[PDB]
Amino acid sequence: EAIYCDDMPLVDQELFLTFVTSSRAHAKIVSIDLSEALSMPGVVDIMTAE
Amino acid sequence: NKVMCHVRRVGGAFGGKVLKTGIIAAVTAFAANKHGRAVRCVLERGEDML
Amino acid sequence: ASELLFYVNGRKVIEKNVDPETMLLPYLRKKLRLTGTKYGCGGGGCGACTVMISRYNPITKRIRHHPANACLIPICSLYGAAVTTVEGIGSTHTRIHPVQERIAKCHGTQCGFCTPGMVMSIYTLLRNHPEPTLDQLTDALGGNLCRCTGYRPIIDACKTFCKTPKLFAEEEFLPLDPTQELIFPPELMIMAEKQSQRTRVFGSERMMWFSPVTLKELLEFKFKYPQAPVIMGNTSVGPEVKFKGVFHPVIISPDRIEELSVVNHAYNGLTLGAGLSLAQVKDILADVVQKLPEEKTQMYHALLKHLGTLAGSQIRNMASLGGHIISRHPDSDLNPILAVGNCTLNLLSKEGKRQIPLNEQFLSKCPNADLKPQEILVSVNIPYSRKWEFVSAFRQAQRQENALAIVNSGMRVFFGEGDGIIRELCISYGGVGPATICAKNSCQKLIGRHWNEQMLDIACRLILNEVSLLGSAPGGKVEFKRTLIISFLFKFYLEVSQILKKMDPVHYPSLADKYESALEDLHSHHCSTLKYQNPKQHPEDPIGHPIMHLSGVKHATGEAIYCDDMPLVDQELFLTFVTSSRAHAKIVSIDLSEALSMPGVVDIMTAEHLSDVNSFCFFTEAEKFLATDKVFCVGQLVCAVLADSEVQAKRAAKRVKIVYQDLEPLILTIEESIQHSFKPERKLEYGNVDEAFKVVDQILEGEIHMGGQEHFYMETQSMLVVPKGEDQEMDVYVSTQFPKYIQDIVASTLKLPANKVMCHVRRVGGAFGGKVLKTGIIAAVTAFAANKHGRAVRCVLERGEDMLITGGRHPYLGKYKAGFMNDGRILALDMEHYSNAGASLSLFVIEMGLLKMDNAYKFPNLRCRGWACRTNLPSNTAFRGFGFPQAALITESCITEVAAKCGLSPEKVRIINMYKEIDQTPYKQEINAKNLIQCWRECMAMSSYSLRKVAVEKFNAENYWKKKGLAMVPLKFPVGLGSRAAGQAAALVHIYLDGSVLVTHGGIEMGQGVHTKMIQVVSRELRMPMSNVHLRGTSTETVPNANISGGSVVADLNGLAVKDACQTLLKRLEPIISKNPKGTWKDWAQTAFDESINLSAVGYFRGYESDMNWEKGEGQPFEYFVYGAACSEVEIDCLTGDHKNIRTDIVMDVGCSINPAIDIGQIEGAFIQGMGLYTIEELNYSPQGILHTRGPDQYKIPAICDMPTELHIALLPPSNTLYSSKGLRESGVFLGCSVFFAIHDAVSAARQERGLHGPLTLNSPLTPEKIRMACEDKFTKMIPRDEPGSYVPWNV
Amino acid sequence: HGGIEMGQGVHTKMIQVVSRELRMPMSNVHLRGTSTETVPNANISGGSVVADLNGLAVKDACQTLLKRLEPIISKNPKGTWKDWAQTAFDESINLSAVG
Ligand SMILES: Cc1cc2nc3c(=O)[nH]c(=O)nc-3n(C[C@H](O)[C@H](O)[C@H](O)COP(=O)(O)OP(=O)(O)OC[C@H]3O[C@@H](n4cnc5c(N)ncnc54)[C@H](O)[C@@H]3O)c2cc1C
Ligand code: FES
Ligand code: FES
Repeated sequence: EAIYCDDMPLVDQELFLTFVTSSRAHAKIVSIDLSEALSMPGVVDIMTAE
Repeated sequence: NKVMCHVRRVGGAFGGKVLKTGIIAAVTAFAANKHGRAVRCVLERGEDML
Repeated sequence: ASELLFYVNGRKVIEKNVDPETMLLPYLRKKLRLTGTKYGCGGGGCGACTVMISRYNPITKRIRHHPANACLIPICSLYGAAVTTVEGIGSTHTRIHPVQERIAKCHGTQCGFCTPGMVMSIYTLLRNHPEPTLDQLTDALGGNLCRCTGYRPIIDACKTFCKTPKLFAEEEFLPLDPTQELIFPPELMIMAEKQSQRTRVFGSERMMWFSPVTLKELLEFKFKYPQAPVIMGNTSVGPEVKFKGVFHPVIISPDRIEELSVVNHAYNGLTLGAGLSLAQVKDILADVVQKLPEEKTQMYHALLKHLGTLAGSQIRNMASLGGHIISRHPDSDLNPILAVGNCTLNLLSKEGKRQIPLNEQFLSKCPNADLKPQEILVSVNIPYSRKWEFVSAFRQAQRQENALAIVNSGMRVFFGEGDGIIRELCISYGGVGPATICAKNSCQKLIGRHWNEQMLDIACRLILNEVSLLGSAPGGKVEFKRTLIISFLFKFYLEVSQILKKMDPVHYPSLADKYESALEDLHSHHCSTLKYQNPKQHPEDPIGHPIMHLSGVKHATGEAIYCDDMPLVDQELFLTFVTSSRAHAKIVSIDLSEALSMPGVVDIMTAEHLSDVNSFCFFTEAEKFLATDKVFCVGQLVCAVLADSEVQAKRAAKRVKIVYQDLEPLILTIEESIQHSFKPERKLEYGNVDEAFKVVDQILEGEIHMGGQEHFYMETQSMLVVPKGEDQEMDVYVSTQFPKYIQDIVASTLKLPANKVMCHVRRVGGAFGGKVLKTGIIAAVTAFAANKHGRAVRCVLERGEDMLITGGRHPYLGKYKAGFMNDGRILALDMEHYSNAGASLSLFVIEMGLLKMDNAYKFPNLRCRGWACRTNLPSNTAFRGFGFPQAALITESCITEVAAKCGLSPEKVRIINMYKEIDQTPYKQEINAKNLIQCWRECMAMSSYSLRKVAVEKFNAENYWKKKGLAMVPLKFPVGLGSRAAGQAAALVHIYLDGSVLVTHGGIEMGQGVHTKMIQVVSRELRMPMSNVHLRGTSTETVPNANISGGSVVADLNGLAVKDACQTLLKRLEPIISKNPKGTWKDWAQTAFDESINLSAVGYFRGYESDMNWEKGEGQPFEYFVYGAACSEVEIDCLTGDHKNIRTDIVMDVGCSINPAIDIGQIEGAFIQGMGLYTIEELNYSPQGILHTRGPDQYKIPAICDMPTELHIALLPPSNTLYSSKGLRESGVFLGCSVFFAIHDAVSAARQERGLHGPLTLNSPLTPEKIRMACEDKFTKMIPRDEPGSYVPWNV
Repeated sequence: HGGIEMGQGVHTKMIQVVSRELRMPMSNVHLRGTSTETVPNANISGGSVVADLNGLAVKDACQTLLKRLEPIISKNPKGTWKDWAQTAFDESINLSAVG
């Protein structure tokens, strides 16, 4: 019965946020392709640094 | 005065729920305000340690 | 098999396999999460759910915008349409629309619940007329009600769009940019261009829905299911679905059919399609009457007359012409006009055409003159009138517009070839029976006579015998309805005899010179002037400035979240109640079998299911929540149905079968309660009255009854109760005034300590005392159900439910015996007060009544007694004024009665008996009435009284059937609570390290702008702009033990507590501010944190001292007094009963006004709310105790047409209170009795001219039923009366 | 208070402080959580002194309340905590305090 943070009931129309993380220890980001991911089911928005 | 923070209980912390947690909450509230919806962000274990 | 497609705020809305019973208003709120559109009454008469529907006609290649009430629109009728709501036209994150900016900055928002409906009506009209006239804007707002603002500031914002010291800067408003309005969705424009001919089928397990788009297909569906109605605007069958228990399994709703919306200009007349809206019909008729000669536009003028008073703009734009005819409402405003001028109906069947005439047998629904169930109505033909043919229409309701008629009529006469003989005659009456009837026998026995008074008298006694109303006729007002039938005949005889005089002057005589006023109609124009004070104060000090309500623009954009506006929480359940249907009976059995098995039902609770927690004590005697074995009034809580959804809840509630056995005695009236144990008496005496009754000249006995009142807050009882799931923690979100009381009754019900139950209130859409005791009872059983099933429960009552469960104002009865001399001075006055308390007890109302009964009159010898009476009616609650509008009326009624016995005007009798500058109240409290006499003198000069008194006497002597009246009353409103502990307030203030401040206090924002005034206090006491301060709401988790937020001192007391916390913080920070006076508030709070200074503080004010020894009768219970005077002018219609508020002049002593914009709005709202209490607001009860709520019995609050055409308010120029201010929200309610005596004076002028001296005992409210029956004439004595004991009446 | 319950039982220790400083059982005291809307400018809840520092602040608020109530407690030392808080409301005594 102890309610933790994720134990809170799902509020109306709430969205979920996941991150993509770096896969290299020291590199330069030359391109980020959000085309295929933006069109996938349920996707509302994908935010980058800009 | 427009942003309030509520914490009932934490399932262990040991110093690991401050700087990086605020960074996640920063971008989570930014997405929440942009789309006018509530956003929930819960990391998996592999995501968390990384 | 079909899909539903439409647009809302530019976004596409697709819905697959819809439930055809889904209405637009619950769809916008629960499915689209657009809570801006509010729920008001559910009948379409309030306008709180006003939205804009937009269609594209591909044939004309133009877009048609029209307003509509969303609570009556089924979403299946919106295919291809574009809905626009408050959120669509603008918001705070995007662009604020000028309509939203101006109605908010003109201070046209208080509680803000009706604001979304006001904004959409103004926006829709500006989309049809970008450069409008004020006349067009007031007609659009005719269907929108408001209980707070008094409509004055909304009219000011409307004037801003017209090309015709203040509280707002009009020059700073955005100019209405017509270029960047909302573009019509282009996808719908392409859809309309492709005329798809396929009919759409929507179905569910309960109802099928067919939308044929071609006339051929429509005729096929009307043949398949002849019983299925043809839904057009849903304004006739819609209301019957909700409250009248009708249900149609099959529904036909045709789309736009070109054959059904035809308007042709023929040679014999015009034929209009049955699919045109009543608003469209008046537009083509208003066009033709200025294009055709006046001899042929006779019928159309009669239709345009009643279409202007026909409901509101939204209902007119939904209701159809054919729907109006087929509905055949007994109180129809259009059927009697069409029945008297040979109108034909073009019926079309699948077998062929047919044309029947619209006559008597059709409106009576005789099957021979009716439609066959297989044919539809396509169009109706209205012919041109001929020369020497004249028709006129009449009506009379509770108010001028948006009110069902009591009796209306349409009459046509024809002479021909230019001689004063009648060849054709046809008259009709509505509201006198189950259907519109025509006196065919009366018109038969009169053909051939001449127009004269000798024929008219025989036409009356003939008509009165034909159309007969039994004494037990529904709708009541039988003696009034008998007279209106005659008076309309007299007005008709006067009208057409004037048309004959204008056309053939030599043959016909000129009318009586004293009779011409009877032909003028009381038509409005709205002017308003406000005067207040506005040097040596800092420009950043906001005290005294007209600062806009903080939630103002939030009220205008729909972003203000009210209680039911809260998002639906996970798995929440809905709770509805079943209420008592008998006034006094024994519960013999309750059958929950069928209801428990219905879909969605989770639980149904009766009295036994609560056991020991079915009673809470309000510190007098315990009152029970749910009825046990007996019921004591209608609307008492019996069961509580708990279901998965609101719809499934009410459905099971209507299937709960309860059997009764009536008990005796059935007490209803005050005197019926006085007949039957022991009652706690209360009395105060001043001097000796028995000794003065022998030294005065005359002794006058009299009494006056006063009816009750409904709060009619725009937001009904709403609450959500959410269990936390730990330690039985419960958070209640209620629309209430007393969060501490909600916390107590819920904790007591759940047998939990107070620390486990918290109460949260952000804002309330009006309360007026009606959201306390009964609200806590509902919250008690709602939290009980929530804890039992471990789910969140929401309980929102409908309007009909609300008025039946909630009480209202206390109906009063005041008996008095006055000893006075011929100079007008009153020496001896004995008084008795009686209050219809209801089912349970109320002493505080009687107490505050006796203490405030003196008003502004020094009675040297006074004895005043009061009592409360148990009746079998819903228990009433404290209102605005706390008994003052009743105790001060019986004294003014007394003063008016001695003025008649003295021959002097009431104003001279009032000033003679007035207090001196320094004087003593009956309770031995001194007063400084220096501002009292100054209010009376300035009101006389500001209104130019004597110049207008002689002019009214000139009017009464010149006019016989129209009279004017004038009156002026003084005001002394004492302000104070019972003890010091009741005026105690607290607050909590935080200062964050960025410099921002968060403040909270125990007050509840109900529209009085308490939150706005508190931020003004923080801004001055901390020397920071209000933009730095913020407030979220009121919660028992932050400010404990808060007192009730009702009365005039809510802002004053909490203002002192917030001032105490700011001073506490400012003193801790004085070392830091002095050492760095240039730094901002941010580095002040940062160095305070660095130096370990606490930046949080509790404010507290112990309350004003107050004591009263009710045994001796003396005490000091009032901190200050509010003085003022009001002068009102009225013109009444002697025949009908109608009246028009001409001008009202108000002066008030508020002292140093902390917010003059908010304080003036409270004066206007209190006056209009009081004006309705004395004039139009009437509660109709049956002899069995059942409240009537349908038809002409509908409760009506003041609308725009009822606001005085000219209103003047001045604030008297100006220290124990906060900033030398004075609370005044309850004062103006009594100032609304000036119009009551203005109508009383006008009635006296009609009784004096006709010689009817005697007891003019006019009771409250002064409804048109009581106005007309006081103006006795030949028609008054002519009506057939009934003996008292034969019939069982419909009312009283 | 400004402390965060992470398993160190800070909330449990605070109720123990309220129980001693106000002479009432813990069953009478309750705590819901931590919120910036109630206790502003709270320090980080990490380290050994989280319960110690917040324990002194809760002890300060209980003493502040207990001193305001000393006239009422002395004039009726037998009465419960309910009629103490009721007469405090009747005598216009503020029953809320900041530690
Ligand atoms: C707030 C409110 C205020 C009102 N005030 C007034 C007032 O002041 N004075 C007054 O006189 N009335 C008043 N009314 C009543 C209103 O005028 C009628 O309800 C309206 O005119 C009926 O038109 P409708 O489109 O709503 O018909 P619907 O509600 O859609 O249907 C009603 C009946 O008419 C039938 N029908 C509709 N069209 C056709 C057709 N072509 N062919 C055959 N049958 C058809 C339907 O089958 C149905 O049985 C008020 C109503 C409301 C809700
Ligand atoms: S007018 Fe639609 S809700 Fe009252
Ligand atoms: S209804 Fe307009 S503010 Fe209360």
